[PDB]
Amino acid sequence: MDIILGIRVQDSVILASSKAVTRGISVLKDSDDKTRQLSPHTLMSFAGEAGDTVQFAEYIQANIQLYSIREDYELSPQAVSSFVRQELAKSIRSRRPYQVNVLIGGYDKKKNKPELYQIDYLGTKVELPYGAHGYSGFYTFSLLDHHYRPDMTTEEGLDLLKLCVQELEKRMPMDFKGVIVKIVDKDGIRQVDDF
Amino acid sequence: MDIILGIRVQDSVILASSKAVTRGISVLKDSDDKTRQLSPHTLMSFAGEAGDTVQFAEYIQANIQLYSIREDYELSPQAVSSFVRQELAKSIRSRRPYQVNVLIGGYDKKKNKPELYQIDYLGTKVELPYGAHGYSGFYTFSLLDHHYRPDMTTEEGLDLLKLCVQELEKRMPMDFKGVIVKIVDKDGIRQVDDF
Amino acid sequence: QFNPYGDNGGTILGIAGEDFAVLAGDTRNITDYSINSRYEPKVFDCGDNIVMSANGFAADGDALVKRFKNSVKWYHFDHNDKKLSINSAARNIQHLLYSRRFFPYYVYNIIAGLDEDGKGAVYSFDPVGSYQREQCRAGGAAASLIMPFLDNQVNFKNQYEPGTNGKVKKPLKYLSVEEVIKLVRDSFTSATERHIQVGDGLEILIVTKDGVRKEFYELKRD
Amino acid sequence: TQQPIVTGTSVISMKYDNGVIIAADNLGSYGSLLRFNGVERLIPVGDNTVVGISGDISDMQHIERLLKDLVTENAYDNPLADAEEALEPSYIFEYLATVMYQRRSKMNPLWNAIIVAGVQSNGDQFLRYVNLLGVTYSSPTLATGFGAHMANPLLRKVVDRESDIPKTTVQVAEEAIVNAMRVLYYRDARSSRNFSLAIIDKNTGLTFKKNLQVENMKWDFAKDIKGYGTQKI
Amino acid sequence: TSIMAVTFKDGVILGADSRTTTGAYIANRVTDKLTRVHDKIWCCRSGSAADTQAIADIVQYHLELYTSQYGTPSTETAASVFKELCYENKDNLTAGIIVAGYDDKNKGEVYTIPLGGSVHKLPYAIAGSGSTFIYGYCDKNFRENMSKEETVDFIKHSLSQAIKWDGSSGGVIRMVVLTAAGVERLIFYPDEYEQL
Amino acid sequence: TSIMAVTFKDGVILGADSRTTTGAYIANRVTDKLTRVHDKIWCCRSGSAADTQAIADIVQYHLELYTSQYGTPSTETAASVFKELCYENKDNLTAGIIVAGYDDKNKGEVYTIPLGGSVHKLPYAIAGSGSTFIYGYCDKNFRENMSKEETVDFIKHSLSQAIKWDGSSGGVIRMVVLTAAGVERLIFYPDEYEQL
Amino acid sequence: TTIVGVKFNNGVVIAADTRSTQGPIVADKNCAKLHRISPKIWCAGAGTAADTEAVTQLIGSNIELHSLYTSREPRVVSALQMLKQHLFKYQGHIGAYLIVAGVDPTGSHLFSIHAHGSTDVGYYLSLGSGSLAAMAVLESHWKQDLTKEEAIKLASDAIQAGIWNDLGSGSNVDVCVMEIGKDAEYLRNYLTPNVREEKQKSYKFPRGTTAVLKESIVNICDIQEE
Amino acid sequence: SDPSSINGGIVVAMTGKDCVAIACDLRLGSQSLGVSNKFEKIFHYGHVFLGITGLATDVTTLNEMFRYKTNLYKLKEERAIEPETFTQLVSSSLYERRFGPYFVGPVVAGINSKSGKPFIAGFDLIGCIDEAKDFIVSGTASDQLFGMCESLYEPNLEPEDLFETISQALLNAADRDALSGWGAVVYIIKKDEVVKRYLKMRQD
Amino acid sequence: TTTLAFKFQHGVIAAVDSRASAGSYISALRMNKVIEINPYLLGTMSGCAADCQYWERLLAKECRLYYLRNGERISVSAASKLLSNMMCQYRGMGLSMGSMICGWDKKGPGLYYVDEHGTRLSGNMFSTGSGNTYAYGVLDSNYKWDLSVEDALYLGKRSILAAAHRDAYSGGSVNLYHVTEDGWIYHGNHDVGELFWKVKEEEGSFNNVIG
Ligand SMILES: *[C@@]([C])([C][O])[C@](*)(=O)[C]([C]C1=[C][C]=[C][C]=[C]1)[N]C(=O)[C]([C]C1=[C][N]C2=C1[C]=[C][C]=[C]2)[N]C(=O)[C]([C])[N]C(=O)C1=C([C])C2=C([C]1)[C]=[C][C]=[C]2
Ligand SMILES: [Mg+2]
Ligand SMILES: [Mg+2]
Ligand SMILES: [Mg+2]
Ligand SMILES: [Mg+2]
Ligand SMILES: [Mg+2]
Ligand SMILES: [Mg+2]
Repeated sequence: MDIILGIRVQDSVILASSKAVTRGISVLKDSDDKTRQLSPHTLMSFAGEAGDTVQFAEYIQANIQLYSIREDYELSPQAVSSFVRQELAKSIRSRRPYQVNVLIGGYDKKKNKPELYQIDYLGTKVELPYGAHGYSGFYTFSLLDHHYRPDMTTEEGLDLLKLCVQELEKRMPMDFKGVIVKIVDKDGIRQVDDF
Repeated sequence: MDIILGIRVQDSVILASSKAVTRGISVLKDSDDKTRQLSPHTLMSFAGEAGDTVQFAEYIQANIQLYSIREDYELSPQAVSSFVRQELAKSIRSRRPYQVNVLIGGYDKKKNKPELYQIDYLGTKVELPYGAHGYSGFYTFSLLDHHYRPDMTTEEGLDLLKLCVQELEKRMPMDFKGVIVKIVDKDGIRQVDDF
Repeated sequence: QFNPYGDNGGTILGIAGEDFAVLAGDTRNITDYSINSRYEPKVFDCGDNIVMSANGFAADGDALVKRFKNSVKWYHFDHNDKKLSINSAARNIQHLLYSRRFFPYYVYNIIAGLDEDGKGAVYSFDPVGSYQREQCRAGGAAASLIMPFLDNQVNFKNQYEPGTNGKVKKPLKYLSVEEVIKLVRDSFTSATERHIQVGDGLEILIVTKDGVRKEFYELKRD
Repeated sequence: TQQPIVTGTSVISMKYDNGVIIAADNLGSYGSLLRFNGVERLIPVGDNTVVGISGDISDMQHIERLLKDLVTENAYDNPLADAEEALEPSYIFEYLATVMYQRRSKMNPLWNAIIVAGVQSNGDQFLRYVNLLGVTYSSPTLATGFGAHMANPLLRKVVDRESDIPKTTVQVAEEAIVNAMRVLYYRDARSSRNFSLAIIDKNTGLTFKKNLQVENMKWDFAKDIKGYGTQKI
Repeated sequence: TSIMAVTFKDGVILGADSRTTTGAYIANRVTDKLTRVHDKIWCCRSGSAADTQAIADIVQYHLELYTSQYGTPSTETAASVFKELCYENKDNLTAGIIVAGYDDKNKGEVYTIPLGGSVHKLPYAIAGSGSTFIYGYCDKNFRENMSKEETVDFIKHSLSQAIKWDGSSGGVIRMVVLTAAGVERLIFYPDEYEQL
Repeated sequence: TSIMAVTFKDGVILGADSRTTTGAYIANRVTDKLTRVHDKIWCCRSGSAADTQAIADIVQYHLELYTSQYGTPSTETAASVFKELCYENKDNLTAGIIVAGYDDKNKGEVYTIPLGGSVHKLPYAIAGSGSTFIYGYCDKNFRENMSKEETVDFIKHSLSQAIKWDGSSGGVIRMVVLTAAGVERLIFYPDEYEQL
Repeated sequence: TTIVGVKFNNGVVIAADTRSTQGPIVADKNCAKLHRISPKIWCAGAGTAADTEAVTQLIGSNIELHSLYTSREPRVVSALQMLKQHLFKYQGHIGAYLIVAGVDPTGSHLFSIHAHGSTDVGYYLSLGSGSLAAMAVLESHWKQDLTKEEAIKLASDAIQAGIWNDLGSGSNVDVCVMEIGKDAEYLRNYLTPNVREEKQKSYKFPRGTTAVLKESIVNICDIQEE
Repeated sequence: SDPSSINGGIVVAMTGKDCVAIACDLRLGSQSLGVSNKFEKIFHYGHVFLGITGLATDVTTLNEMFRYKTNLYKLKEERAIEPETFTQLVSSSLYERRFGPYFVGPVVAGINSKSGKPFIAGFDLIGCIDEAKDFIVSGTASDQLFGMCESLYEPNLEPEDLFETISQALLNAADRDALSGWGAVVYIIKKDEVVKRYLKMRQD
Repeated sequence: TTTLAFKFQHGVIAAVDSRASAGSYISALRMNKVIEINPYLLGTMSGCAADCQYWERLLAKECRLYYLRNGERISVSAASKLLSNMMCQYRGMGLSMGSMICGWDKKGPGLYYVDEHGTRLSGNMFSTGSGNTYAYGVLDSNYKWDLSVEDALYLGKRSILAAAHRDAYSGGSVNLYHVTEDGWIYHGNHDVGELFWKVKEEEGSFNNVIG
């Protein structure tokens, strides 16, 4: 798929992901949710080759849910991100690699800190205050470099995110049909229904 | 460029053309007018390879304007369309062909009839009640096949055209930044400033 | 299939002083892993107090120099023995290079001399004609080895004044000809060590108001 | 653009105190086939220059004719054609170098590597190389093809730099050239035993030796070599 | 490469040049291309040196093991082992081998095994890049039941011409004589064979 | 194709096979490859039949025009015209020609002009796909100043072997004798030369 | 790279240059190309440097275990046979071109080995980009019944030819002499004809020249008591 | 496309008098795009330091692998691994992937705890060791680093002098490479103290 | 490269970087990517350096000849068209040249984008080069027609800085130009290294970067 954005503010992580799905020359869907809840306080968005994205995300989701049940304990966002990276690094040297890029937004309940991890299909992991995949960063990182502070509120984070989407909608040739925005904080994961 | 539409109603021809211009991954302009007035009652819209489109259109414009001055007489839309076709048919077997597709909308003052001609870069001419180039027809022709009547008013023609653009905006992956609409009738050529 | 291009190795270096300029180059000529000559001059006195070197594909380099020398000759004929200024020579060379935009002279060209105010001048070119005046430039095989060293030792880049801790830069004091020649010899000695196409000999041409002077220094022959 | 068909291999040369020496074998190869065994690849121009050519033989024969025509043309309206205004090695070389670079610039090269050896009017030694790309260089020793890889190392042990030239006699230089030709016969699969050698001296003039053979070859040690590792018989 | 094997009255003689090339460079000018797989069964190798050495080593191993179990193998049996290797691995091999041996029962025999892995029993065989130039000479000058001295002269003259025209061939001429008397190695230097 | 030209005491003889192939199909089994460009200057053609026919026709035209102006041309002159065509159009030609002629002054001469357009004057020459197989035989059996009957036997035996090994060669053996006496055509059929 | 092997009266000598390159760049100016398979069996490699090391250490390891198993000193033909069969199996993908030389109870031996698995025998050999320059010297000066001192001279002269005339070769000359009935003597940097001349200037900077943002102590010690 | 130049980065190591230094830039990119300015390329296993350049996924993967192997080494041997030994371990581990290699340019740096001898080493992606006395370089500006190190370096430098030399070699090499920069770190290593300094450099 | 240019109330701002590349190697730290065609005409450069210098200096020759023949300065519209016509002659021959023609004429301030395809576009704002996307981000969110000369100069400066930071093939320094009806005014060379730290502190931006 096309565009996935992420931003870590004071007390939460916000993920924005496009709604479009295209086969051939036709947009089949304009309300697609490119994300899976890995655990109550960990959300993963994804983008890449058709089919591989969902299969990979659901496979990761199943593994983390299995861990949660086995230990009766939620893995830290850092631990989940490392698990995901290893699976992608394992995948890149396989017969047919999974062509999937992900952002992992999580709230660490132990440290009381939001955390955003960017991982590409090669298994390249980086912790960031804000991140993107593909061409999304080319348009948005200049705005984020300018406006971002680490003490921003969730509301200020959403306003800066709106500015990023507006810039994408102006300068990108592709119509990605808006974004679904989700917030990850101490209370869990919720969707912003009006954006 | 991307999308150019045309429809011939009772007493006029309406041409709709996208406003977007893209280089690389950036939309450089969202207000581009992909058309040239060939004569007071003849309008030509165009779409194709970068640069070639405008060069070809202006070259045609100059030739028709030269004819108008020489004879003190406006060529019929049919005559202009045949001239344009020959230039494209001449071009396709050149060392470097001009990769340009055009619609020619004109009002014949002699016959008191609107006329729409569709010509592709090979020099393939057809007179039509409604037409398009590239992928535009794949989305719009089903609507036009259904709703089109030959006795339609200009206002009904615009409403049917709005429906075509709405369908394009829904099902096309590319953002073409809306359209500039122009009407060609007995009184000449005018632009619909609100669309 | 016939390949009209080749690589004869070598490296060249131009530095502009306050009232002088130097153009240096090694004297080694090579193809692949063989040595053609240990002494094959690469930097030339072209007349009018201008020195030039076209480094890369020697056949194209010799042709360009030969053409420019000819251009200087005809400039005297056509304009009453007027002296060709360094800026005028640079512009002339741009047009010689761009004449072959679709079959390029495969060379990195550098010229050196004095400007019309008597100050040291170095001009640098790309294979198709883009040029600009510069203070310091290394060209050729070991250009990427030498240029950073010159940024550091000629333009005092990343160098600050002790005690201030990055608040105040090192001031840009000019260099003498003796100090410049040291940087040139050290640049080529370092390049000879780490680059296989560089060695054998070093020839330096120094340009002052008094004229063009030569200095030769041996390099490692391995 | 073409490909070479019938080819000549290495041409080797060196400077000595009073002149230059140049040598080349008499073979014309047709790929791996040693087709022609009487081919002269050293071509004298006057009594002061010898042009040694390797590469395509048909292009060599063409160049041979250009030089023959150059001599004819220089004599036209020239009373000093056998004296002050005779052809110099430097004139002959620059002409060829001009032709070679022009032909490569038309993407229709003369598929050759040429060494022009001679002695100038002032007694100075001339030795310069030019090839199908128009690339030119000069050195105390010069060699084409395989000679560049095997002969130059041997000849550079005699004349390693410019200052060794006056210390090198004609007997030493000829001996070094002849040894180098033997080494090439041992190790170059497109070489022949038969070769030609030319000496251009500022005192004794041009000496052109034909039908020379590689001699004093070492083969006896082959009898002892058995198998490719473990075989004893 | 220029290799040949010739039967005669008292047995068989293998002959070969000694040149190994890497393009136009002569990597080895004193190569021994006459290789022993058994006491009186030898082979001449042509093609990839890696492949032919690997094969002849495996064959030598098989015939050593054969001998331990079943006694002295025939020349036909040796050729069959070569064939089985060259045929079954034809996609990954470039080997042209001539097999030659002496029995007291069958006397001197010659088998040739070209690229595909086919086997051909012959009175004499030639192979290698230089063989092309002597097909006419060898066909005109070969006779059955020649003497040892006649056969040596035949091989010497033949390989002399192959060396003369083929650039990939040269050096010394090596020969191996296989008779009831034993195994005789011969060598002939350029100054001898060039003047023929 | 198998072609050759041989000088001898009284002049020169050209020889050739008669096979023309299109792949493995024999398009013509009685081809005449010995072509006349002047009364006593003939050539043997190898390579593209279209190219060699076009060339020999142009050469014949040049020598006819030469003769009208300057008298009988030399064999060297004829070879120079062939060369000039083969060399200057080497990118668009595939022609291997042997030129042979008789003068009273120069007697029998043979020139060969391979692919590149080089010229080589020789006592005898061989060319064509079948020549490879007789380099050794021809080198061993050629002598200078042979008789007519000796030279005919030499060519017959040589081409017999070339035909025997080369599939692209075959049919009849054609020969043209060039002497002061005139021009004699010869032909030798399979039943004659196969049993040699 | 330039490598040579030369046989003499009572043994064999090998030698090599000391330049290693990555393209036209010199990575190491004093590389050690003379490797040990066993105490009296030394090899030297050209081509892919990692392959020449790996294959040398592997066969050397197996040779040592073989020597222990058989209670005998290792033979050069064993190293040769093990190498070529290993290389042949990988069909030239292991880019190891070696000259192998040594002494054993059978005598003195000198072999060359190519990446595809072919081996050669000789009294004098050369490998690498400078092999032609070295072989020209060997073909000019080699003779039968060389002495130890003549062979070392011939070997190092052959390496020098490569050093001076081949751009892929340079710096110093390493030698190893393997004589019968003696310990092998490894002569590292036997010749040193390419010492860098003194620089015209010292580029030692004033302390404080480089701008710094943060300093911190790095804890390399383990977790402490109390 | 070239895996060794997608992410960019450089590492350099130098020996001094009873000390070693190792330094790296902090950039991580996707070709032209700069992604992170905090991607440190130097890791340590006890007192042995390892810098890795090349493909970032393999850099991360190898660090985790050598952490794994050195932790087991220490449990079994009951001592920390030494630089000479670790160097062989790196070489072994890389060559076991001879026909499917990690696209990396590792650099080892450290002081032998017993002999006190400074040690550095470099490798190619396939395991060939370069045990140099003076300096080792790796990365997209390796050519630039060779030129700087060869001219600026002199033997037996003191820790605080060696710091200036290695910092200037890195900084000026990085400023002539598009794919290197965005910050830098230098480790100064002595037998029983290690200092880490973040350099101030241009952020373009 | 990164270049930008935009029209506003008090004329047109033009800002460019100064880097040049040859693969990953930074071949030049300080290249002038603006050509002073005449006192009221500027030209930005992006793409092949040789093509940019040759053709824009050839444009200046042709624009100068226009003045001599007509006794009047050429318009920005006409100048941009001459350049686009040059590009159309070498159509498909492999030229690489992206340029903005900035100036002030009788119609007021003028800005045209021209590329190697012969494209010619009129507009209020443009940005070309490998880092144009980063520059557009800052421009689009901060641009107004009602900008003061001081604020407009800063915007173009800050927009190049954004690109220089993120784009690996953009940086070195910033060259500023302001075009008025009395002609263009050069507003200096600004090193990005120094400018970055200055902007970081004063603006509070680039919080993620440590300094
Ligand atoms: C960005 C830096 C890179 O995209 C920008 O586009 C610059 C524009 C520029 C304009 C005018 C003057 C200088 C730069 N472009 C380049 O630097 C181009 C980019 C490029 C490289 N190859 C290529 C490009 C563009 C289109 C097709 C192909 N780089 C160059 O032109 C390279 C070839 N030039 C140099 O590296 C050198 C220059 C310039 C120069 C050199 C080397 C030496 C001496 C003087 C000048
Ligand atoms: Mg990533
Ligand atoms: Mg050197
Ligand atoms: Mg085997
Ligand atoms: Mg031979
Ligand atoms: Mg940088
Ligand atoms: Mg940058």
